[PDB]
Amino acid sequence: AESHRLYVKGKHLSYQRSKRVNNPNVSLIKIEGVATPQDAQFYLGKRIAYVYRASKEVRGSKIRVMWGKVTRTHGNSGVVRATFRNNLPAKTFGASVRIFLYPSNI
Amino acid sequence: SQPVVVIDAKDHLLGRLASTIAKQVLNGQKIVVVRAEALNISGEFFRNKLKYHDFLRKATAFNKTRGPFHFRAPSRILYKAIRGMVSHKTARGKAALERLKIFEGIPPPYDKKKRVVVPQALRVLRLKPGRKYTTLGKLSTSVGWKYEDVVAKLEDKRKVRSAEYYAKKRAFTKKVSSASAAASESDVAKQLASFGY
Amino acid sequence: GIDHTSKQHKRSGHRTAPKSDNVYLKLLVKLYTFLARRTDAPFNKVVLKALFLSKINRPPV
Amino acid sequence: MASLPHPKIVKKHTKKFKRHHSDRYHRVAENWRKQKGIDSVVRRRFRGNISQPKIGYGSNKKTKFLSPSGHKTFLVANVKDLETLTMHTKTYAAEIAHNISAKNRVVILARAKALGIKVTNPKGRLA
Amino acid sequence: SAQKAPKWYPSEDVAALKKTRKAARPQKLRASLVPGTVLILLAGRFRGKRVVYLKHLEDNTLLISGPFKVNGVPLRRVNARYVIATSTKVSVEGVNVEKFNVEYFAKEKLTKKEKKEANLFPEQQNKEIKAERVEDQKVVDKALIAEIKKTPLLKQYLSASFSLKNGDKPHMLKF
RNA sequence: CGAAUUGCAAUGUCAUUUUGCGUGGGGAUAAAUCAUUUGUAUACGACUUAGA
RNA sequence: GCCCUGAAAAUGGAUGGCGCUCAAGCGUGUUACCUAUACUCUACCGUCAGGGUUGAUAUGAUGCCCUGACGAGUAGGCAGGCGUGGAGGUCAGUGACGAAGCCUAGACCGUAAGGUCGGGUCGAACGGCCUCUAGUGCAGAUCUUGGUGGUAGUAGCAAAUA
RNA sequence: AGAACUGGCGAUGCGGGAUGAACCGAACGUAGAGUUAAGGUGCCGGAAUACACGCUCAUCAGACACCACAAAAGGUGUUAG
RNA sequence: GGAAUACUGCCAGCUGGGACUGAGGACUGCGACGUAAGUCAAGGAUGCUGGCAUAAUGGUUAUAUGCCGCCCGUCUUGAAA
RNA sequence: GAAAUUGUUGAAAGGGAAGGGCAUUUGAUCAGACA
Repeated sequence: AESHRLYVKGKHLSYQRSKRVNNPNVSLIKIEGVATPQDAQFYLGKRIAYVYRASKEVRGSKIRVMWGKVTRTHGNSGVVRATFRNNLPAKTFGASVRIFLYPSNI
Repeated sequence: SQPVVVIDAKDHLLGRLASTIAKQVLNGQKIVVVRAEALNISGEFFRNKLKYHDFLRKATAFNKTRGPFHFRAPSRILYKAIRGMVSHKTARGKAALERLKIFEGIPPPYDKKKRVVVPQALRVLRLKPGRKYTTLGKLSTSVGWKYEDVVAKLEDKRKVRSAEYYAKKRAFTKKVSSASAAASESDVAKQLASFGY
Repeated sequence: GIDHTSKQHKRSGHRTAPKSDNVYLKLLVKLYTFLARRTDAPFNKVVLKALFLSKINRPPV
Repeated sequence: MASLPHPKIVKKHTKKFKRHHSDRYHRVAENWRKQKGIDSVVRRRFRGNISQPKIGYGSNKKTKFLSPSGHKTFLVANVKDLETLTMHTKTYAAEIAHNISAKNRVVILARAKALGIKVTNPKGRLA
Repeated sequence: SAQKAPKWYPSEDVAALKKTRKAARPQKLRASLVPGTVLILLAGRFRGKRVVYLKHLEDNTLLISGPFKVNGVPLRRVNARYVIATSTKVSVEGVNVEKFNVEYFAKEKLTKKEKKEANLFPEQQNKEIKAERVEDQKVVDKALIAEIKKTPLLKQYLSASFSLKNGDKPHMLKF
């Protein structure tokens, strides 16, 4: 009834980084239910969206989506790296992104 | 996974909570911590007392209203530990520490809402049996808290008002189990039992 | 990085064209370049490398 | 005009390369000057500081001097200057000079519309 | 004379491509994409719908028809990545589909280049529907419905819509 | 009973605060500041008082 | 071996901080994981070297093309270049239908020095190219001259009886 | 303060040692993907609140060499010998 | 007495997913498959489909955010001093 | 009729400095038609 989602809610945690310096070209995503790189490998290649509400109504609507994809795995606990057409704005470290299942292997 | 989380802090260790809280709240989860006077901490009382009396010692000499504000309440000791773990000097630490709401005892809103427990900080699991541990209410009171004898007068009313609820619910569900156990001998359940329900 | 034996980006200390601007020497250079490229002889090469020379290294005979 | 012969223009460091401490002092313009100092932090190339010019930033030889349309610019002043680009049209584009009279803008443009030449500043002194 | 010409004005008549060596071959699908197996769409208008796979067309796609009677889709084509292939199958040997190909579905809309200025319903072949598709969609599902009505709770399963719940971990569960 | 032709994917629109506009059904009809003044007060501001 | 006594200094304070106690400590061992301008592969720039080409194409070979390696840098050296005032040639160069100059979080090119364009302002001379020539390029010198600010409506305009 | 051989700083940025002219790693054209160094993976902080055998509980514990200190002598506190 | 398995190594053994790159621009070469013609994944990407013709997308500029960033010139072994 | 410096208007931001570099969101502006 209520449920209509075909996606998997995750969090934008941070950017790729060392200590004291960062790479905003790459972001780190925490998927809910994923706990290891094995059992994250299912999600490589999948699409990611960050929705946000804007003010102007452009090509129809008020909301706007930044699209990207998952690339690989980060270290030992279910974190993945993601790459976007246009890197994320860093006001979102704590933001719910949505991973689709669109390019599937099933 | 839930939008807001309510952490009972009894039998917990402080710095092993706060490293979970300070990350779960930096990643976007709202947390409240409740019954903080029942927290626990490693080490003997005199020792963890001196580790506070060597904090009260540290105040800005030329004007002590500028200096380290030594808070005496458990809700604020925990917040100190978390503020240290968070880059509170930016708009990310700031934004995180407004996702947090810490209390002593359990007020009404979080009274009728479920509570949870962080197992990787429970003194029970973590500490050796035989070690000495110190309780934050006794500590806060010894360093200048005031409202210990109030929380005990309120949380007890909470408890006796809750125990009756639990008994009500139990003496309701003991018959739900009977009327759904009286209905589990049909094909609808013999077929589900093969699916695993 | 690379541990170097040799000075990097070192020009060969020879000259491969005349410092002059005598166009009627540019032409003989054009000619002997051709006859040194499209020939198996060293006389041409010697003459080529001699046309480039300065007035003290190209003395009167 | 159509110009379909050039490959994926790319520009390393499309910023402007401002001088150091042009943002602070007004005498110090933004035209680039190299810091020859000794206790500096730009000649020494620290982190967080600005980037000095190099030849590594040099643009590709196939995409140098090309406007984003793909044509490269030729500054003109009369019709005699256009009539050289009668044949070199899909590669070159005309920029009318800043000292030209409006009486002579229109004749130039009238000749360019005929020869198929593409002008970069036809709305100059339209009057 | 506001600028000097280059020395000889090199001319740049366009030349040709090199003889490429990249060719096309037939696509290789997964193991699961057996005709008759149920799929679960993942995008488009009919996302969430469970359907049935029939024919691998030659535009590198997958033909389906959720029975229109059931779930509200016609015959259509899908990209094979934007689906999931469940582990439930049907006998599809009763139907015939070779009439269907990459031009059965092809539209010939004359509004091919002017979507940018003509925007207020210009009425150029953009509404109608004909009896030539309904007959195929009827003959095909009248045969397929039968194998659905062999099994229980399949007319009801295709009628439903897929949706992820809260405790659903797609990297663990078996479609 | 209808649900195709978003033509092989392009959030595909619902969340919740704050503000206004008017429509119509009600409901209630004031204090502070300046100026004047007192000196339990005061560098000025401030504070304290009085005034139909 | 660990711990403890031995072990006492002056603004409040430092395993970096929080905090940690079958450690988030110590000793040792095993795998995984994070990441530098380093290493490997690819693209691009430039330099150096080695090659091919006067078949003859725009007679150019100054160029064009193929291959490989390389790139830190003060003092300092050399090379190729941008720019300014004036000179000789040239575009039968621009221009009162608006030259030069000036303003322009407006545009293009160039790694860059810098060049070009549009708009506004303004009102009489000015440029590109091959060359010549210098009183030729400023953030600085308790620099020179001129001008203008913050402090500042501030200190303060209070001896001489009114 | 003064000599020997070498390596460096000077003239040199970069990742690490919180910070540091010299230490460890490693030397720089502009960029992209991958892999590592030295150092590290509770949180700040990217990365295992990993696995394993043990020692220690300190009323001034102890915790990244250079390095930012600590002894003689003692203790039935405990462990092993 | 007869086997297996582990561990280490080898395969010019098969197979699945994912990420970045598409440089070059007639032919010439090495090879493979084929009776031949010819075809090929073999001296650097082609095909099919859809969307857009302007907030598509891109540049500049302002602000917000994460990380970093001490004031230049100078003498100096050494200057933010 | 430049600049420092200053007034008015407009936009924007602003917890014990400001300014800068990389990356992007949002806003402003420009782009190009590929008719």
